[PDB]
Amino acid sequence: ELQEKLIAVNRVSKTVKGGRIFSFTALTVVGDGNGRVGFGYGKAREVPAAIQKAMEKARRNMINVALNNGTLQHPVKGVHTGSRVFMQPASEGTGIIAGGAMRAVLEVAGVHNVLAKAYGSTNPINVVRATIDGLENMNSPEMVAAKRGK
Amino acid sequence: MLKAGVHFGHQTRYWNPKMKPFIFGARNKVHIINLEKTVPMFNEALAELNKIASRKGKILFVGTKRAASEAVKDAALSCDQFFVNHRWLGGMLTNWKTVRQSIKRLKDLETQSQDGTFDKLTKKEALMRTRELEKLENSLGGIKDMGGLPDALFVIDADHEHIAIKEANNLGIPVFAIVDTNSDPDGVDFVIPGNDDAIRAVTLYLGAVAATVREGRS
Amino acid sequence: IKVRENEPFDVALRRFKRSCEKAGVLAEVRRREFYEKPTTERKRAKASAVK
RNA sequence: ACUAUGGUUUUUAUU
RNA sequence: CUGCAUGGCUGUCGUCAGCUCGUGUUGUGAAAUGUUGGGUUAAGUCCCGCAACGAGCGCAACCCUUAUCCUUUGUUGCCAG
RNA sequence: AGGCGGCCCCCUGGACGAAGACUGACGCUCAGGUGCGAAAGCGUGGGGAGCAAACAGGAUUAGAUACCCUGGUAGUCCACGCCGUAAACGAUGUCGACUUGGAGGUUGUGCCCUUGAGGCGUGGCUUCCGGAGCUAACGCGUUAAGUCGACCGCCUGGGGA
Repeated sequence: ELQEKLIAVNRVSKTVKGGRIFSFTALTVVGDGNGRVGFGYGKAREVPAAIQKAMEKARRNMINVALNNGTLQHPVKGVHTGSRVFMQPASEGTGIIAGGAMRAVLEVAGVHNVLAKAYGSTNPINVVRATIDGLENMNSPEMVAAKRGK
Repeated sequence: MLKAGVHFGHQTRYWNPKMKPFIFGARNKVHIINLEKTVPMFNEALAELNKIASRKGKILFVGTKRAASEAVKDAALSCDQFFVNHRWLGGMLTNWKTVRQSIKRLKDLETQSQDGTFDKLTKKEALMRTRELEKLENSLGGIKDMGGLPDALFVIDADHEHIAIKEANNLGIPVFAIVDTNSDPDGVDFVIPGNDDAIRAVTLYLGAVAATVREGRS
Repeated sequence: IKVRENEPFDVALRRFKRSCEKAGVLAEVRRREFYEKPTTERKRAKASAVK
């Protein structure tokens, strides 16, 4: 059930001998709509080929989580450099909310409502990979029974 | 008496305090290893390696120094195993899909040097072929037939071949190693007390598990 | 023991090996810890002879 | 050894 | 009229040995590593060593031109008994 | 902190540790308050060898107001005083506490089956690498830029200031 999302795509400029050269770069995520997402970055000549190089990175590793009520099992924190992400679980099917640099990473994994926020610097690659670090921060079940609840 | 012929002991500032479960006490201020549980601990790990051999799983040996290379390069020719001869190429297993280009070239030079025309011009056609062969065998001369990743890795020089663990433990592969009183095990899964000095007992030990891999009927 | 001659003297005797600028005082100071850390590769002493 | 000086502006991003 | 609408055509270093990809690694990334470092060479040609391994374009060779000998070709050219 | 060296004597500040002794939270920080210059300068009075701003003489040169070079005042020195100056920049305010290794030196303090021409614990100082973690990055790295309490100042474009 493979699904892909483009988050951002732009051109870049670079210095060479006595001048400059232009190229394309993309930021993407890929997931299964039910438990996993992977993140990709990529640069190339021609824009579709840059996007495709990012999709191949998003397939190089995926993070697999146990989503609960189409939302988070518990609150989570994710960090990459200056970009800090925090997420509170959402109630009543509503609460979405959050910009594409958080939302796109979760709408590809099967999340329907989530109260995500980003803090610090807003480079979207760092925010997306901090959202992925927050998905490495979530735990699985509802099995260990060590707390009364809830 | 395991020979283990370095066991005496020596050097009070040699051991690692992490090694206590492998230690047999102290003797003349030197902490000494237990050499009477070596085979009991090896047999306990043999059961886990033998689960791989009984399925003909791809097993990789390290024999990367010349006096140990001569105890695997043709001594194991009936065991259908794979080995590292010298180089690790900085990423031989984390980039195997690219190393494949020079495996194909190594086989292209084997098929050229086994061709009937290889007797013609023993310098003017042979030299440029045998030169690249002497390079590629030092890299890949024991792994040419492996066709993919290891199921387990076995090493007898993990005191210096740290790249073996850096590749294996990045790929999730269990490592089988020997340990000495100064060892620092973290990325290795199966450890047996002995010595990593000399060649005889470490190559005879490698040859004793080569039989475990041959009992997998290949 | 480079010069050591007193009283009569002839020719140059200014250009010598060992002590003053390399082997093993002065010069090479940008190498810093190379004067201590390499131990038995660069330092013979150890006691029992000439401290 | 001595041997100074040169205005402002003036390029590449495709659907 | 328009080399500040555009093609087609065009200087020169120098015929210098360098320009540029895929995968891995490394970095927050542009990128870097690679191709750098040691020698040999006309040469990124080879050798040494190797967190890089390989590759396209250039280098080489091809083509082309000159000496020696054999074989081949001879009029309106050549000549030893 | 700035700094402080030369040789001898008298006087004299502060640091650091082990087993015990003593008060019994007596402690920590601190607006204001009271204190402290490497230099240059000024102020009252001396002193002038060495060196030298300024200025002269001669060169080099387009010119040379610089270097070279013949001189030379102030200043440097001293009994001192005033100021609070700076890259006062080893950019780390002051206190408290937890954590990972190594190579090396010193100073206490306690040990050693000391066949050592010495060795090992454990405090203080302390150089340089190095693991976690923090920072954009350098790197910091148990003497932290990690972690986290107490107190007092400072920050929120540059030109203009």
